[PDB]
Amino acid sequence: IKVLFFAQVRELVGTDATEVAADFPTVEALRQHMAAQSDRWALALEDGKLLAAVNQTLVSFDHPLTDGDEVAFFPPVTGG
Amino acid sequence: IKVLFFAQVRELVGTDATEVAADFPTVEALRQHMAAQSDRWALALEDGKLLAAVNQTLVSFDHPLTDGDEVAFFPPVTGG
Amino acid sequence: AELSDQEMLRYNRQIILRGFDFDGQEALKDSRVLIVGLGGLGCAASQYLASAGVGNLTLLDFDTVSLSNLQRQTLHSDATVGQPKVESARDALTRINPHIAITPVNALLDDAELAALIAEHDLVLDCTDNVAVRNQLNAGCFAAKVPLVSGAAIRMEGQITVFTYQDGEPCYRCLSRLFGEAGVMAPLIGVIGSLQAMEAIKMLAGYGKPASGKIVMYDAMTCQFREMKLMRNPGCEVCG
Amino acid sequence: AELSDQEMLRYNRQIILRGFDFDGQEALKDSRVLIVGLGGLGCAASQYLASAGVGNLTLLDFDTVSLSNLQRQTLHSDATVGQPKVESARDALTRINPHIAITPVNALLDDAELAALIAEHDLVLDCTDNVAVRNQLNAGCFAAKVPLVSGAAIRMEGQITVFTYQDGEPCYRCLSRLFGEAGVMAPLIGVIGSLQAMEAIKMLAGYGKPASGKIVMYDAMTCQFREMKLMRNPGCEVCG
Ligand SMILES: *O=P([O])([O])O[C][C]1O[C](N2[C]=NC3=C2N=[C]N=C3[N])[C]([O])[C]1[O]
Ligand SMILES: *O=P([O])([O])O[C][C]1O[C](N2[C]=NC3=C2N=[C]N=C3[N])[C]([O])[C]1[O]
Ligand SMILES: [Zn+2]
Ligand SMILES: [Zn+2]
Repeated sequence: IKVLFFAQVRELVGTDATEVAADFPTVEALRQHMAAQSDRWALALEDGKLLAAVNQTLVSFDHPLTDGDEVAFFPPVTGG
Repeated sequence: IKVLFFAQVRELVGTDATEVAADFPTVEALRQHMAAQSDRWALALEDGKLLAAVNQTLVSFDHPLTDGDEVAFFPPVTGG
Repeated sequence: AELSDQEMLRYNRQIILRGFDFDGQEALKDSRVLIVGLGGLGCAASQYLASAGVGNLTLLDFDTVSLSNLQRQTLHSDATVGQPKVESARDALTRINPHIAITPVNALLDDAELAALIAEHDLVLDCTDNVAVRNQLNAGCFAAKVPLVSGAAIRMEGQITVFTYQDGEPCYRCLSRLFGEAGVMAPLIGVIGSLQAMEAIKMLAGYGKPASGKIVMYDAMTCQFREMKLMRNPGCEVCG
Repeated sequence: AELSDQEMLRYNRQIILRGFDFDGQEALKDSRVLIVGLGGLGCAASQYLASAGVGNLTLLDFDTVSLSNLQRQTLHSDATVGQPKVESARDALTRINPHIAITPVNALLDDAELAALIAEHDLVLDCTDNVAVRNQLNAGCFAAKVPLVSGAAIRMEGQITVFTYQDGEPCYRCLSRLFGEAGVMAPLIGVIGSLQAMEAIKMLAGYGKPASGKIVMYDAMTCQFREMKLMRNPGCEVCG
């Protein structure tokens, strides 16, 4: 599973991507997992302050994943 | 062969892409071919007024191609 | 619309673009665009909507110019600190293009007021900085079917979406439902604001293809651009 | 560099960005950037280099402001028609940020002159409209190892590359060797010019990753962005 991290997510967790194993069902399962790795991780992937796309399409924290699934975590932005 | 066309090339030839067959050796062989299809084509893919990338990397009109090769034709731009 | 001779000269570089022509220029001249937020995004976008010849701009913001804004809101200046952003912007905008009509509205509007106001324009640019007003704008735009060109920027991240509110197209809540001071680098606003201006012009003139059904995300830190497709959420409160 | 109190306030939104901070702001304040071409790209880029706090800008252009420029060169105005673009730009730029030093050079320089001038800056923005000067700039930048932030725009197509001139990195001729009035949509210049400002700031402050080794191509017609990798050409006349 290509999970990619963009913008502030990337900057916070220090990696643009981590080829992981396909052991995750969904997106809200992944997020949880990855958030537990560290406070840096938790802040970066903090629920509410995050957006997720599965395979180039944006999804809710319930879409599911599979080997060959690219998952991208990145911040929403409401400033301007 | 995904040959993609961008910006003015696309606008001139009326297609963003044409899945073609892998019957082309290179890039300057393709260009020639495709240019001969019509004046619209010739102008769009006019040598000198064109840039080519093979597989997301920019190449001279001599790089070669193969099935699974994506080729992108698009204009250089020197205005500003 | 008809263009004067002086206008045709001013707008020559657009007029000679292929599928744009006089008609496209005329279309801009006849448009009424509502720009909500004359902060960073608004300044960046309005400047080109103005220069480009969009004939009628309504500028809506409740806030005044502060010194901190001057790092990125380039229509404003030290001399306009304390003035309502819509006024400082209008003055700058009228100098960028004295052929256009500019209507500043220094207020914080309610939904009833936005409904009227949104309906009175051809297109709305959302250049605000908070999801409450963004949702309000989306609600009014959806209701009236007035396209919304939505831009956002913070830090080193920008995003743009065009909502045209067609059948089957997601709305902004489709997006905002997916989520619940910070700095902002100056040029970021330029990129996203100019993209807003571009998509706006494209919509107003029916030129090219709008960035609807996707979020265009610009990661300035790495200079990358990702386009994630946006799907309609079945139970979107607004468009569901 | 040290920032005054008024500067720290003005630049607060950049100063509070994570790896930017006072040091990054100070870095901008201490930079000397040469912007070549105060046309569309130059106006769009300089405005944010200025607002952002790049302390010293040298503006180089030989041309005067014309009415047609006003469709997109928003620093200029009807009142400055006939003036040297560098002067109209300087006047506008000083109002965007009165803390910066701006040096207008209304001339068409030769290679000997560009060599001196390029060497005297930390970074050059190429905002010109012809490959001759672009190659000249690339030549001088390569020689002196002064990073070049190269932008181009015509029609509905824009492009950006950063040349940092490291070992193994392609130069601009690596690109221009691959090839041998037209309109231009106003906001296009905004997008690319702002991207130039962004990459420039990033380089000057060592912030994030520059767009070197690639052409970032923006297709405004479809709002798509493609990044094609640029490789060094073995026999590039300049860097070969
Ligand atoms: O992001 P910036 O802070 O640079 O600009 C946002 C701009 O939007 C304004 N704004 C927020 N909410 C608004 C509004 N304007 C008009 N109505 C509402 N509800 C804010 O004052 C800014 O200048
Ligand atoms: O693309 P625009 O026409 O909007 O702007 C380009 C700008 O570049 C200037 N230019 C071209 N060649 C130059 C130069 N400036 C300085 N030296 C040289 N050799 C042109 O006058 C424009 O304003
Ligand atoms: Zn919806
Ligand atoms: Zn080279």
